[PDB]
Amino acid sequence: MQIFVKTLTGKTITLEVEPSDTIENVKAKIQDKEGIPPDQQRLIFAGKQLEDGRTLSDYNIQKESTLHLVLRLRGG
Repeated sequence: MQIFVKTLTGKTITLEVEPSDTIENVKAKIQDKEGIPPDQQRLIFAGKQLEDGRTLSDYNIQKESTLHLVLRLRGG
C-alpha cells in the first residue's frame, strides 16, 4: 500500500509499505529514499509519536495515510 510522509521542508515523499511493517522498517525505507539516518527521524500520526518496535497496523494506519516526519538532534 502507498503512504505519504510529509517532511518539514515542504517535500512529501511516497512509500510502498505493508501494515505488518515495523516503524523501524519504515524509517529504513525513508533512509533509502531520502538519505536521512533513522535515529534522526521522529514520525507522528494522529497526534502520536510512533514507536520503532510497533507496526503500522498497531496504529491503524491505512492506505493513503500521511505521516509527519520531524528531524531531531542533527536534522532539526
